[PDB]
Formats: sequence, structure tokens, C-alpha cells
Amino acid sequence: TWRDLFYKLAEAHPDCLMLNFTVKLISDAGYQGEITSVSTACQQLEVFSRVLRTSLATILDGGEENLEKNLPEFAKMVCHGEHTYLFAQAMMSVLAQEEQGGSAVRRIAQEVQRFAQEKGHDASQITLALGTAASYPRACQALGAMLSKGALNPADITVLFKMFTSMDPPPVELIRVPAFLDLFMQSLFKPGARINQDHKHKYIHILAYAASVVETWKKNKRVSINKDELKSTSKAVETVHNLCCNENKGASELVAELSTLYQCIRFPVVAMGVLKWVDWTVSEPRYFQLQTDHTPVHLALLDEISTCHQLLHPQVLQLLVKLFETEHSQLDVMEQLELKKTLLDRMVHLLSRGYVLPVVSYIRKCLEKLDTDISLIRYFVTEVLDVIAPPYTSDFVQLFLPILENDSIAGTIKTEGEHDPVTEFIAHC
Amino acid sequence: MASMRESDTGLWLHNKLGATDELWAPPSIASLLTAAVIDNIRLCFHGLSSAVKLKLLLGTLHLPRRTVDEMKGALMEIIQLASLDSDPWVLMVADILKSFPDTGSLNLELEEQNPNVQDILGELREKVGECEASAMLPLECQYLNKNALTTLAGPLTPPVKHFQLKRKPKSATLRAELLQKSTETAQ
Amino acid sequence: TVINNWLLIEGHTIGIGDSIADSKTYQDIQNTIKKAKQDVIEVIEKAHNNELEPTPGNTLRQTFENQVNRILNDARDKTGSSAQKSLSEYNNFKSMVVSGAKGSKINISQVIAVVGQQNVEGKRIPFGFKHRTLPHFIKDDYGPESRGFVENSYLAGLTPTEFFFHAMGGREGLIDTAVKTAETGYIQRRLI
Amino acid sequence: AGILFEDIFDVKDIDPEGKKFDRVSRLHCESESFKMDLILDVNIQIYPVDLGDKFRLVIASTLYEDGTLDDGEYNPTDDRPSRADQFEYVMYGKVYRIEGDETSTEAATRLSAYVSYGGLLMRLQGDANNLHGFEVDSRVYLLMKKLAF
Amino acid sequence: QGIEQISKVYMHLPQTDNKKKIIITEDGEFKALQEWILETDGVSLMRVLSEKDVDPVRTTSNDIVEIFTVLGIEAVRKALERELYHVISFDGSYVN
Amino acid sequence: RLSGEAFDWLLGEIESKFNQAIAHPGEMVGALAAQSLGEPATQMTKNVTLGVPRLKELINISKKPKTPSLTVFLLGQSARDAERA
Amino acid sequence: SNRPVMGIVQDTLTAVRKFTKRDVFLERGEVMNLLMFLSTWDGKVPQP
Repeated sequence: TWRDLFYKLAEAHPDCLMLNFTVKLISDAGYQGEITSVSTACQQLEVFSRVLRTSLATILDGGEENLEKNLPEFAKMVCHGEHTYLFAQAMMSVLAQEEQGGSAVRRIAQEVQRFAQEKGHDASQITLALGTAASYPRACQALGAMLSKGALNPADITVLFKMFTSMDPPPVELIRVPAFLDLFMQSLFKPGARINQDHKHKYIHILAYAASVVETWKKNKRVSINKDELKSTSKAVETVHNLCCNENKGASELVAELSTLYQCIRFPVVAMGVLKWVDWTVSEPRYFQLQTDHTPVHLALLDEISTCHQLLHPQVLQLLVKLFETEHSQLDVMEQLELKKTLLDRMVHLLSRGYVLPVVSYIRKCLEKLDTDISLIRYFVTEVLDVIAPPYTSDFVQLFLPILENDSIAGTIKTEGEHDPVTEFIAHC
Repeated sequence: MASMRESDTGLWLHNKLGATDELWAPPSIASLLTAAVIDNIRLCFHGLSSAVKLKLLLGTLHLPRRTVDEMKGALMEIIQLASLDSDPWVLMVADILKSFPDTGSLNLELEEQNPNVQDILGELREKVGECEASAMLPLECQYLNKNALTTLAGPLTPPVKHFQLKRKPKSATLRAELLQKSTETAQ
Repeated sequence: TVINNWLLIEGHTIGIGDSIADSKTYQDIQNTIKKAKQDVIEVIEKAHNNELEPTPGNTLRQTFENQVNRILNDARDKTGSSAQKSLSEYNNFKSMVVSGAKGSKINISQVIAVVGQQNVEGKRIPFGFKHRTLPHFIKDDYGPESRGFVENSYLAGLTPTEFFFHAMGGREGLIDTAVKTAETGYIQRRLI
Repeated sequence: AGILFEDIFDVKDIDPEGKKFDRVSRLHCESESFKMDLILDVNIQIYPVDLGDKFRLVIASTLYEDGTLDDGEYNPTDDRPSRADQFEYVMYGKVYRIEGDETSTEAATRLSAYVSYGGLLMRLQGDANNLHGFEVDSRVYLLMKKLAF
Repeated sequence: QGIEQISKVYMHLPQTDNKKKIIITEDGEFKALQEWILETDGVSLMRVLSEKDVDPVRTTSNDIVEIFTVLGIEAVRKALERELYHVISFDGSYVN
Repeated sequence: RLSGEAFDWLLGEIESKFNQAIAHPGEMVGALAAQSLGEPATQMTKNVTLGVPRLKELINISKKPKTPSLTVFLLGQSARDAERA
Repeated sequence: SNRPVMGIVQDTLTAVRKFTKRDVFLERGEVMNLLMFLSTWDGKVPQP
């Protein structure tokens, strides 16, 4: 506390000598770390470089679970200073030049640039200048303007459609920035968003080219372009967009075309767009008041999303967590209980398809937070142990033994019967 | 557009770009770069502090394409004059930005007697080589189809198989139930 | 003066072309009318097999009448709205309605979409004969067209039964005028 | 002079709600230097434009360089030099509303000038610094000219 | 059971704020409330107002002779004014 | 944001306009009211029997109205529970 | 009912609605022809 008082005094009276003398005494005594170093880290080159290197090495050691932990501090240190952000993005782009294992480096760069944008600092045009957009100045200017203003305009989209549909399309990887695609999904999926009908075909073609059209690159050289997923994919995108953005139509009509819905929901970009549309559509609190099914079709589509693609599992988990954490004070508790039971079924399905660890951790956190009814937890664990069979991995048993350790499960699920899931799991371990 | 002298230009630069709290170069730098100031930086660049150099160099890219087109030679001159500063930050930034006015892109050269860059590149490359199978798929891979993902980062690698299932989960039951309901409703 | 002299250049008219739909709105109107007829038939058959829960405060017949009238009014309103959407900015009925010079939305609805239900004394066409409005119907028919619902528009023309029903509906207006004038003149004289 | 505001705009979008009127088109434009938004109604029948066009927009108090501040009545027989000789589209109207992010304590950083050219509306939304010649209930000339660059 | 010349009673929920219960909240808002009301088919006004759980302040009678007999001459004047206003402004017209 | 001169002009205009709204002595308000009430009566056509007949029952005090009724308001907690009504 | 009893009726109302639309433009000749019918005009042609 007294060291903090010295820091405050030195800030308030920089001219005074004793404050500088105390700062240097603190540095010599070994307490230089407690001295302000968030901005000092940016002004130092080699120490910041070594911190970045160690943080990224730890990130790649521990997987995504450790990347989620190391990302905040590392991103704040990098993006607090613009020069540090520029140098960091430069080294990430240089490392990502290699086609072998460069996906992780590109993801790191995307996380850094997203964090920088979330702080009100715009450097998307810098990233475009980093890439091979020199041969296509029109595309670079268009994308820079679109990302700078953060909206979707018909003029730049028309320009991009004209050039990409032409005989010499620009690098597709340039338009594969997550921010642009997120804005595009906001435009064509979120209810209440209006788009030009006369350019909707161009929008769909741009999205299809960015998502489904594939290119071969060797030594950063364009070799061949596969455009097979361009007609059926674009038609599926159009049909799904029409279904999602026609909010006047009831959910019954959407279920009536379930065959086409399932046929189109089997593509990754389309499936993720469907989940996003459901996300905004149900994000309205009044949707549950207008939702008259205990086990609705939206959750079935969520199950289909979980089954279809493995990479979309974190998004399904986030949507389910958003739904479950939503505590409602405007509906009867019974419908809330039914919705939570159905969400438990959905997240059991997520667990079944291999997405076990985050679901189990979320259940453990909820049980230790007492935000879930004991009946809900009992039914969830009963169904989990009903569907699953031995053997079980070390991580699963390590995460699930404390789950049974809670009395709220031992005193409820344990029943007198030949097939007792809790007793069976205790005995087998 | 007055001719601002070297001491006066340095005072102006350290007043407009003197915000140490604003480590981010403000968008106003787009309007802070004119012909006269860039021309007169030829003499006041010696007295600028390193933070001022970094802020100005980072703001040099936030310019319109037409402005860069009409202000080429002065910007080449300022880049070559920045390439003679004590801070290697300015040297490297000017070296890469020398190609910005020509093609609109940034040069890519590293490991040129840059020990921090050398260590970072070497360790990150060797770590990626160690964990090439366990890569970090970017967000667009969540959007890319099968062929695009295989071409970019290889075919999808399934996670660890925790266990096996004896009873079909109720999600399949819900799927079948709602398929039957949709068949009944549509027909 | 100024507006009338500019109208010599702009001009204004109304004709047959302003009373025509796009042949796609006609399909929507026909489908809506068919759905309304099916719903009324379903209500009638459910009444015949005695599955109506009586309204808490009213007789069974009156709630049957309420169901029929609600269905018919909903159908008429939907058809009118669909007709209004179809009108272009060049339409003369729309121009004369939005300015408020003459006409109303229901006028365009009746001209284009459907005339609607005819009513006497606030109720549907009564059983003038024994349990049928006209000899052309069967006894105890509570269907839409039997009790005085006009399913055609003024452009498409009225069939003889609905023409006679419309005449019945229109007679009451003249009768009401002829009695109300003399009724209210005395009230006004007493007040003054 | 009397140049209240000058900049280069590019047509980022044409009327997004649809063609309410056939002869009049709505335009949403962005700036290049000052980065301010523009909404304008134009007579598309006589001065047709399409997406991606760029133009110089010079809002001026008077058409005469000497700034003699004409009354504002139509006198076609005037041989004095005018700015309209170097512009393709000229409109004359009055500014009728000035908005801003004004707080009860400190000033406003963003302004929004609304002008009506006898029915055709224009809103210029930008930072407060570039909008200082706009005072409500004053006459304004449009003076836009397309660019071939 | 019941009171004579009361043929039947309708249970009603006022969807218009005129017959709704309006009470000023603690922070100044008006916040019109919705409460059940009864619409009879006869006139007592004396054995009805004496009934328990029946509001003796907001209960009207729609009949001016009975209101004159029960409440007075100013009350009948106010009731007559309200009846005239209702019967004139039902169609949507307005009279000063 | 009115200025001082504008405020003085506003006060003067209000004081001038109010005096012109005073009722003129000698105005035959009875005949005017009779006409202004008889005019809408010529332009008007659960069951409460509004319109001209209701106006006739009100104007001619009659002890036998067609549809007399009361609007009974529940006093306390019974105004919410349906069965308690 | 403290409101006017006289308004604009029939085709004058329709023509004044069609005349004040955003897309109504007049040449000089028709402008002078219309201005000839103003009783209270001051004789000054407004700037277009």
C-alpha cells in the first residue's frame, strides 16, 4: 500500500527528487515489477519480444484451453502500444507465410487484430497492406473502407463481385477476415436487417466464393481454382437467407420445409449462419413468450448443427450457455424448467458427439454455483450415465468424480436398483 | 501551408504527437500529414523522440491513395531520412514502408541481424513444427467447407474419443420426432 | 386558382385500368376466400356434431354467429389489405384516397377485392322463407353465401342471389335516412 | 470567397428503401479526407448518377467570388463571373436544422446540418470542426461536379 | 339469491383506459391498471352500493332518474354531461 | 433560448391574444349551443342503444330506458381473482 | 368545435397533393403562367 502511495506521489509531483530516489531504490531492492510496467513494456523492445515469445510458446504448449487463459494479458500488452501491435502482427504474418502449420499463427494474428479493434484502434488497412493486395488495389481499398466504417455497402460489394467473378479473381484469403464475414452474417441473418434486393444475388455470390470456392497455393502461387460448391451452395444460401429473414412467416412454415432446411444446413458456412440467425432470433426475451413448444425445433436444429460439423461445437456451446444463463422473471417457472431440461438434452448431445470436456466443466461450474435446480442436475447426470458406456478417459473421470462427490447428486440419483449409474461409475473407477 | 522551420516543426510535432497516453496514432494524423510538414521534417527528425518517430511512421500509412500518389517523392525522402535514426524500430519500419508508395504493399524481410526477431521466429517455427498436428484453426476455418479446410490447414482432425455409447442419445429421438411432425404438417 | 391552373398540365382521371390487380393478388384473394369458406364449414359441422363450448354469458346460437362473423370479417380485412398492397403509385383510386378528396380504403377493397357481408338490422340476412333465405337454398343452411355474404367484387359482378341480398342491405340506408331526418328535426327544434 | 464547406465524396449507396419517387433519387455518400457522411436528394432524371461515382461537393454561401451577397431572386441576365461555370449540378436552398452531440456541460464534437433545396433534402453529418459556416435559416448553394479522375 | 330487476350480469375486462383503474405510483408515474368489472342489466344503485366488496365511489348507474333520486342534483348533472359526451363522441366527432 | 426583446414581445402577444378570446357580451350562447348539439345529431346513425335513440332518452327524461345498466367496480382483492368476482 | 368549416375539396385537394410531391419540377414558362394567378404576389421570381 505504501509503495502504491509512492507511485501516486511520483505521478503527482514528478519534479520532486525523493520520489525518483525512492523509485530507483525500489528498483534496486527488487520491487521494480510493482512499478508501472504496462506502458513500460511497450517502450521496451527486447523484453517485450521475449515476453511475447514465452507467452506464445506456452499457448501452443497447452492447447486452446491455455490459449484462452494467456490471450488476455498477451493481447493487452501487444495492443496497448501501436508500435508493439504493428511489430507483433508483422512477425505473425511472416511466420504464417509457411503453409505448414501456419493456421495457428494466422489464428493468433486474427485474435490480436480483433483485440486491437475491440479497443477502438483500427488497423485493418495495415493488415491488407501486409498481404498480397498490391496487385488488386481496388479490392484493398474496398475492404479497407468496409472494415473502417463497419457496415455493408452495395458499391464496394458490387466492385468485389465484378472483380472476383472476372477471369482474374484476387486472393480469396484476403476476404476471409472473420470481421467481414461476421458483418455479412449480421446483414443477411439477423432479423430486422434490411439489404438491397437488387444486389442480394451479388451478396450471395460473394459469400459463396469467400466460403466454398477453393484455391490451390504452392509457394504463395495461385495454381488452380475449384468452383464446384458454387451453384448448389449459392442456392442453399439464398433459400436459407429467405427462410431466416422472413420473420413474418411462422416457425411452423419453416418446419414444413424441414427437408430442404436439413439439406442446406449441411454446409459449414450455412450452418453457422443458421445458428447465428437463431442466436439473434431467440436473443429477444419475448421470443420464449412467442415460443409455444416445450422441446422446440430450434433446439433440434442446434442438435443438427452439433452433428454436422465439429468446428461449430464451441458456438453451439456458447449459444446453449447464453440460453441457460438467461434467468427469466416474466414467465412461469414450469416452462423455464422444461426449456432447461431440453437444453440439458441438447448439451448431452454435444457431450455425446465428442464435445465432452467443456460441457462437463460447465455442468460442474453450474452445480458448484447453485444456479441450476437439483432435479435438473439429477436428470442430466442420469441421462449422461444412461447413454455413455465404459471405458472412460482420464480427463472425463477426473472431471466427473467431483460431480458425483457433491451431495446434491449422491442423495438424489442413488436409488435401489440393479442398474445404479452412480454406483456403477464409482465401482468401475 | 506555411514553411514551419526545423525547431518550429519539432515543436509542432511534439505538441500534436506528444500524447504519450495516446500510444495509438489518432485518426487525425490523416489530416496531420501535408506537403510542407513532410518536406520540413528533413531537419527536425534529429530532435524527435523515439515515440514521436514511431507514431509518425505508424500514421504515415493512414493516408488516402490519391494523397500518396501525389506526394510520392517527399515520402520517399522522409523514408530514407528515417532510415538513419538511432532506433532500429524506425530503420525497420522505413525499410518495409519504402515499397508502400510504389505498390501499396509492405515489404517482408526478417532475421537480418535482428536478435529478437531471430529468436521469436526460430522458437515459434520450431514449436509449430512440434505441434503441427495440434494446430489452431482460425475462425474462417469454422466457415470454410471441407475442400477449403483440407487445402489450407489439412483435413479435419477429430478430437479425443472419450468413450463409446450404448444407448442412442435423445437428440436423434428429437430429430426423428420432428421429422415425423414436419411430414404430418406439410402433408 | 394556382392549383386548378396547374391541373390543366398535370391532369387527373379514373378508369377501368385503376380497378385491376396483377393477376397474382387475385390468386391470394381467392385462396383467402376459400380458406374462410372452409373455416366456416368446419365451424358449422362442429356445431352440427355438438362440440362448441358455449360462450360464458351467451347462447349457443349467438356464439355460433360470433364465430361466423369473426371469420368473415377477418377474411374481408385480409383480402382488402392484400388489394391495398397491390396498388401502384400511379393508381387513381389510391391518389384520390390518400389525399382525402374522396373515397376510403374500404371503397378500394370493395371495388377490387370483395364486397363483403351484407347486413340488415345489424344481423345477417334473415330466414324470410321457412328456414331459408331464398328458394335456391336448402333448409337450415348457415353457410356464408346462403346468409348474405358476397364473395365477388364490384368489378367481377354479383351473382343473382348476392345481388338481391345487396339490394336488401342497401334498402335499409334509404329507410334509415327517411326516418332519422324527421326524428332528429323534432329534437333540434325542441333544443332551440 | 464564401466557401462554407468543400470536400470529395463518392456514392457509397443509392436509395436503400427503394425508389419512392421516379425523378428524385436518394444518395448516401462518404467523404475522403474529413470522413463525414452525406445524404442527398438529387434530380436523377436530368443528372443521372450510379454507384461508385465520385464528385467534388462545394457548399458555398454565394456564387460570386467577390462575395457580393445577392438577394436571392432569379435574374438570368447576369454577366458577372460565377462558380456555376465550373460545376455541373447547382442547387439553391436553405439550412433548416442543426443537430449535434451537445451535452449540458461541454460542447459538441459532431454536427449534422440539414438543408432543404425546395423539397430535396440533404443531411451533412460530420465532426463539428468542418461545419462552422452553417447557421440555421440561411441560404446555401450546392455546387457539385462529377469527377472522372 | 340476488337483487330484483337484475336480469343478468356480464363479467368484463376493460381494454380501454377510460374504465381502467389509474393510480399514481410512488415515483409519479400513472401506470393504468386492469381490473375486473361487472355490467348489469338492471338498476338498483342502493342495494348494490351497500353490498360489500363493491366500490361505492366509482360505481355509476347510466340512468339519470335513479342517479337523481340516489345521489342528488349536481351528481345527476355530472352524469348527464358524461352520458351526452359519450353519446356524441362515440362516432369520433368532437363538440366543445 | 428567447432573448429579452423576444420575451417582451411574447408577453405582449399573449396579453393581446387572451383579451380577444373573452366572450362577447350579448352573444346568444343558448341558440349557438342548441345548433351545435343538433348538428351532430343529424350525422349519427354490449347492447347500450347509442345514437339518436340514446340522445332522445337523455333529452326526454324517461323512467323506462331501453337498456338501463350499472358499471360495478370491485373494491378490493376480489377485483383481481376471477372467482372472487 | 373550434376548427375550420372550410377546406380544400375535390380535385384541388388531389392536385395539391400531387403538386407538392418531392419529384414535381416546372420550367420557367409554366412557373410564370402559375404566378400570373397569384393575387398577393409581389412580382419577384424566386431563385429556382
